[PDB]
Amino acid sequence: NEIPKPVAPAPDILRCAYAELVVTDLAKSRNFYVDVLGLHVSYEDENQIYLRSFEEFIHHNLVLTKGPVAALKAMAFRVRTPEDVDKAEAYYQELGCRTERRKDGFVKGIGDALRVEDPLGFPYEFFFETTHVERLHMRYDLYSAGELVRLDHFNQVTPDVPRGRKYLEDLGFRVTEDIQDDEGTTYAAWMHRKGTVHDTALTGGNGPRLHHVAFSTHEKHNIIQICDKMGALRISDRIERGPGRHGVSNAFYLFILDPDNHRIEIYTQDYYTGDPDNPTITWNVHDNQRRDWWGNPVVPSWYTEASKVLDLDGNVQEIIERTDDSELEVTIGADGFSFTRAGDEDGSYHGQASKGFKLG
Amino acid sequence: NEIPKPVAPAPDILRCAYAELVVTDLAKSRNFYVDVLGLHVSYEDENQIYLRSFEEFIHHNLVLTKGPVAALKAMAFRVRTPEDVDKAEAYYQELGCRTERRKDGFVKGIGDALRVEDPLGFPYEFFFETTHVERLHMRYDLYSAGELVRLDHFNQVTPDVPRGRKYLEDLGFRVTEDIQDDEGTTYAAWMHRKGTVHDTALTGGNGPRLHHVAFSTHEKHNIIQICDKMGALRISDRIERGPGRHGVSNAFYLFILDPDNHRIEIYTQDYYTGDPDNPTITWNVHDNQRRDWWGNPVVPSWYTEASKVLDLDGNVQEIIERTDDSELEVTIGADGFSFTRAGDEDGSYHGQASKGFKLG
Amino acid sequence: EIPKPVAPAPDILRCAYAELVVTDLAKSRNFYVDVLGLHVSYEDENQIYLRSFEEFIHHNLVLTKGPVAALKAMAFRVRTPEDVDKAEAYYQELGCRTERRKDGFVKGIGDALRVEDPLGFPYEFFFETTHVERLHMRYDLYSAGELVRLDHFNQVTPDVPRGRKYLEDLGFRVTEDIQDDEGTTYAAWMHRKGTVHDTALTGGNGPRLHHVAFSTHEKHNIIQICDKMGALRISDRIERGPGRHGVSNAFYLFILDPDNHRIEIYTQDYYTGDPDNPTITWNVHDNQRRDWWGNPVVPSWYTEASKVLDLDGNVQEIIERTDDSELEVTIGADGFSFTRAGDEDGSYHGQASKG
Amino acid sequence: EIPKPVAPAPDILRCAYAELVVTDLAKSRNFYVDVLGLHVSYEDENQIYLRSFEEFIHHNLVLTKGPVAALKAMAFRVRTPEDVDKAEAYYQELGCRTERRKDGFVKGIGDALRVEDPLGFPYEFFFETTHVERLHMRYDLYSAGELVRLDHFNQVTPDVPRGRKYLEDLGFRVTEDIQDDEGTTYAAWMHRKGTVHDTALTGGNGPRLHHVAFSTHEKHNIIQICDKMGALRISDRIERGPGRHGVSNAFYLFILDPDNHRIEIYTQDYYTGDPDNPTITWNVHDNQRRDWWGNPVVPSWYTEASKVLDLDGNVQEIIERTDDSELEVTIGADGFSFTRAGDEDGSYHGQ
Ligand SMILES: O=[N+]([O-])c1ccc(O)c(O)c1
Ligand SMILES: [Ca+2]
Ligand SMILES: [Cl-]
Ligand SMILES: [Cl-]
Ligand SMILES: [Cl-]
Ligand SMILES: [Fe+2]
Ligand SMILES: [Fe+2]
Ligand SMILES: [Fe+2]
Ligand SMILES: [Fe+2]
Repeated sequence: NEIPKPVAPAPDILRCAYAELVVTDLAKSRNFYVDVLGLHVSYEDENQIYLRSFEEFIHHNLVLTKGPVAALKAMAFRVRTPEDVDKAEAYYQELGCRTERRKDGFVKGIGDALRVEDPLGFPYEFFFETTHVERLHMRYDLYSAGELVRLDHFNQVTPDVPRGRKYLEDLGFRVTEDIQDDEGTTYAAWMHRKGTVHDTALTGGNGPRLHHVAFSTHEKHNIIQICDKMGALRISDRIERGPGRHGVSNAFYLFILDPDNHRIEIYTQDYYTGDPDNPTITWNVHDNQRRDWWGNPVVPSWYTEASKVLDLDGNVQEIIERTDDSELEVTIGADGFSFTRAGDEDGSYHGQASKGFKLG
Repeated sequence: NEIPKPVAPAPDILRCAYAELVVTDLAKSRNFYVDVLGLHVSYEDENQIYLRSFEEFIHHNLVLTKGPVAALKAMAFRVRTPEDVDKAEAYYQELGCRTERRKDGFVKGIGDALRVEDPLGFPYEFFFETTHVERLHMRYDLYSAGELVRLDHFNQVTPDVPRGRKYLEDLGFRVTEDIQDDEGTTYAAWMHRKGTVHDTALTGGNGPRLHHVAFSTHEKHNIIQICDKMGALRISDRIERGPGRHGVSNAFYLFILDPDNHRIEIYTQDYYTGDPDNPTITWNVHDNQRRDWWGNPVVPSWYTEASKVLDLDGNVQEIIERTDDSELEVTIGADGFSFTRAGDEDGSYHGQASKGFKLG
Repeated sequence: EIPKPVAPAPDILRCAYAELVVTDLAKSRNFYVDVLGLHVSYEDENQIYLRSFEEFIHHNLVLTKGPVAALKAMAFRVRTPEDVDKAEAYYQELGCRTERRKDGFVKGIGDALRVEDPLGFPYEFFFETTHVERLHMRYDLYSAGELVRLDHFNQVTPDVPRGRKYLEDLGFRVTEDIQDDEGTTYAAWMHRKGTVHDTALTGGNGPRLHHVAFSTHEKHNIIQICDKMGALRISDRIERGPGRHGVSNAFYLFILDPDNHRIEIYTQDYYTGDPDNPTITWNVHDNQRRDWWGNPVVPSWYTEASKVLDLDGNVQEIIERTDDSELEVTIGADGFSFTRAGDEDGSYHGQASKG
Repeated sequence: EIPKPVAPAPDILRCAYAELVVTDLAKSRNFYVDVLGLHVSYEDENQIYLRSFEEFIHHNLVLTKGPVAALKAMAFRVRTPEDVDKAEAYYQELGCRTERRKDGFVKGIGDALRVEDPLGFPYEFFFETTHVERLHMRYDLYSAGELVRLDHFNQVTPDVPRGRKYLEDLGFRVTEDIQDDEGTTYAAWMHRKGTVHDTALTGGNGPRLHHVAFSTHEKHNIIQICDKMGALRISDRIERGPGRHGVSNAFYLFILDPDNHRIEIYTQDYYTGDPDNPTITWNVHDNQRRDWWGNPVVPSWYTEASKVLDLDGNVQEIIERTDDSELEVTIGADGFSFTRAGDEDGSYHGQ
């Protein structure tokens, strides 16, 4: 059931800007995002913590909101002009989606804002107005050995990747890389507005669920330091996967888990995608260098676990099961297959993960 | 069973200096060590390749010798004076070990040298005299993104760790770190002469076998590049384990496999141990941060596979089975267990490896 | 003052390549390929086409053999084929000389417009380019000093506000500038692609080309370039740096090619893509504005820059700056700079910082 | 010349700590703790004891409040308790003033000998020291500019060959030096622990302490110290660097504390533990010998250094160097340097 291209013009989206995550214990979440990861507090009270990255000048990149059920409440994109908020509302209304408009914002430090239940069930926000804060980009007196410098992207789990992809393309996102097989299945797509590999991404699976939110560092040693610090804090069990080099995106990466199991990616040194004919890279799902370039196996939780998302009433969205083939199953499952070199039996894996492991 | 302390004085050992590895295909081995890893050729012909690291001034750190059976032929330590070669001879003769002395060396670029079949079955060489070569430490016109800068250590597999450790202490090696359990079994020990965490190390297992030879890089990004390069060359299947941060030694590391399955470790940034009361560190075998500080699982091959070693006639040394408990079995096997925090079931793993894998 | 055309500006994506005239193609090849590691897309006896590690367009740099070393063309890529028509109509309304070739001026570029712009610089605008193998994951080739992207140009021009207004009308947004308390502007940086700049204006006699800048992934890659140059015993071709910039916050290095074209190596500036991106103005006497660590700026950096050509290949006449000189006001005989505004301690009178 | 004693030399392991007199303890604390990130081992209203990230002995630096900023002692650890007795007999034979404190001079050091050595420097030798928590895996504490080890001292002394021979007799091995064709020695670097140096001699008016050096893991940690100093608007306290040294091949930075004591931050020199380690001699006119990239050495780096104290805490009188001056022969009015030997292109004359 293809999502039609509206007649109404798409809003001009600049970039991913922030996520609002509902968390169950505000103090525990603060310990993770401020004490462990070093994000900078823009505002806080007994109910919410507003955080930003080192180089950010808008009010925040992450809002932690206390609530009964941990979930993504909104993933927010900044648009180019005030008028683009109106455009977003018209566009989503033409799509038959539920929308909510608040002239003075949903969260502090954001002004006129539109939230929508998008066609894939995700809570998106579009805004232009935001309170500017001290840009900390040269505050080396504050700089952490693991400093998170920008918000980079979101990654969403959705059962039908082509359907979602076409809709995001009409919205103005361009696909930079994807993962497909030779039987017409798409397992994942990455798409951008700001000229990096992505602002959001679609990962095939039961959904809507939020896979992760990604922050960047300046250098690879910064990511190493986050791992090292987690070991010193004896929370290495909260390192889910990595560190590694991605095939898709070519970024150096790490995946960690917050106190409510919300997955955070730390990411650095992908490439420029701003030209409109940027070459789209398609990896085969059985290429064992596509997710980790070094061939390290992808732990099953990375495929199966992701966060709930909320509707505009704050209720959890029903999960719709994926019927397309599962990346987990076709790569590391019982009938799975992966290769190191296409066409070479040597360095290939049948019914198990790479590097001597099987599914727990 | 115990190896007695000789009345004869131990030779004053400076450091690990080089290994001679037998390889089956000299050209394939050359491609690995020179073209992939960037080691510097000090001499080569149809029978051997002599290689050194970027900062070395002695003739070589690695001799690849063509032969029918891939194996370690000699682990060589440089001694402080010519007279220390005589001391090595008298010492091992007193221990009842087979020795062979060549005034003009066993390999090119080494002078007066003593080889011995040591009490643990290993072929050790002791030498002072060596041909000095151009020290390439400032040849940044040659420096590669993955540059190997020193030889750091060897790691030996032997069935009875305390037996070997006592013997090495009498030779002057001082233990820096080890792995034990609460019931008094020793699994591994690291010991040094040169003021780093180790020059050699004992890993409990069937032996004698050579577990690995280790080279150092300047920085962590150099190790990352070796991984990246191996992905680009589509030989990621030869990255065995890593990259990571060690618990033991605190070094950043990587384990890769040469064309004959000889394991090479790349290592950086361990600490100073030269003071005589250098604090020893003992880790519990069930501590999942002891080998990889970030908790990443140790692939079973790392525990089970190691290179054959030769006797002085060039024949393979018979293997003696370990009877003490197996590290693999007590940690990642079906009956093993490991913990993130001592005493905490959260972040513990029972009958499987960390992060969600079981053994393949 | 340069008027704003009625005609719509072209939609400019980014700086894309420079064409440099060099006098000895072999010596230039040694510097750019052997020393700096750039990748050859094409070469013959007259020209070398080079690209950075992550590029997919044909080239980021063209070395063209010629009698007088100079900038021949600074090229920006535009969003669509129709934007090259928009560029042509725009520069015509501006009264500028233009030349358009449906098959390009250099190999690997198709339909292209070159202009002598209102400040005397040879701009090219194009969309069509021959795609080549993007080397971004070719870690088998990766150098310890690898140049990964083309980042920006920097232009010397006598009247900065005049130039700034023209580039703003063309769609560039000022991210950072350098001014004083007496109304003088000494420099401005401006962008299309969401980094600190795609081009920049440095106040001085002009038109001249100050430098062309390439990126590395990390700081250590820039350190390696310096280390390599020492090993090759060509450290005399390191002009300034390495350092941390104040303006841009990037880690940097300035080196000189065999014809004294200045190349900057640059890494890790910040995102400027939001339209209300806060502008940062530095005082010209702030000794942390160019080098954040207070290291002195050698006079050659201010005084030396490359000639630029018109569309016929002749050198552009240099027009003298009459506004105050950043050299003179900070490190000349009557210069001044401070470490902390209003503190005599750490200030410099009539001399450069650090002794 | 300084005669070799018949008494055996103490077996010196390494440079271990310096005691610096500072005039304003709180300002000094800001610098070494807040700016540089050193770790407190003990403090009171008169002294701050500080250590690096990987240290297990009590401290690498003692800041002592006093009227005149100076080096009070540069301390070397010896291998055994008996080596303190050896040091005492050795310096007594040399005719030096010595002072033995069986319970140490500063907290966390036990039996210790301080001497006014033959070059006028206050050396300490000790074995016993209170072990503290070794912070080497305390990544929860690790700074982006983390100082990981004490690496070396550098001493200004007028006659380098005289001092060199005295240090060699004590067991130090020279690794690198700077000379000219006329036979003058301008500087020498010498070690016990298997790095390029534990101490070094810079030709000049002395005794003065040129600097104390700490190590970082990587080059980016040094860059961060500079960046942090910029952010704190104290970039005027960056003296020289960052750079790559020629001698030592280390990546380096020189900064100045509140009393103008010079601190070097240093990383990635090479192994020198073999007894036949090849010695490297640079020509004083080679513009890549100090900074490999050919950046100029600011004259203050040659002319400024810290006072040193005698055992009564009074400042040691200075002896003027009579041998040729490295500043004068390279950057002075009749000085010169080269990039490539024999090439006027890339050479500097009177600048
Ligand atoms: O080359 N020099 O200027 C040097 C080399 C090493 C040092 O530790 C130093 O203080 C100076
Ligand atoms: Ca298929
Ligand atoms: Cl992935
Ligand atoms: Cl290990
Ligand atoms: Cl600048
Ligand atoms: Fe991601
Ligand atoms: Fe090892
Ligand atoms: Fe620039
Ligand atoms: Fe030094």
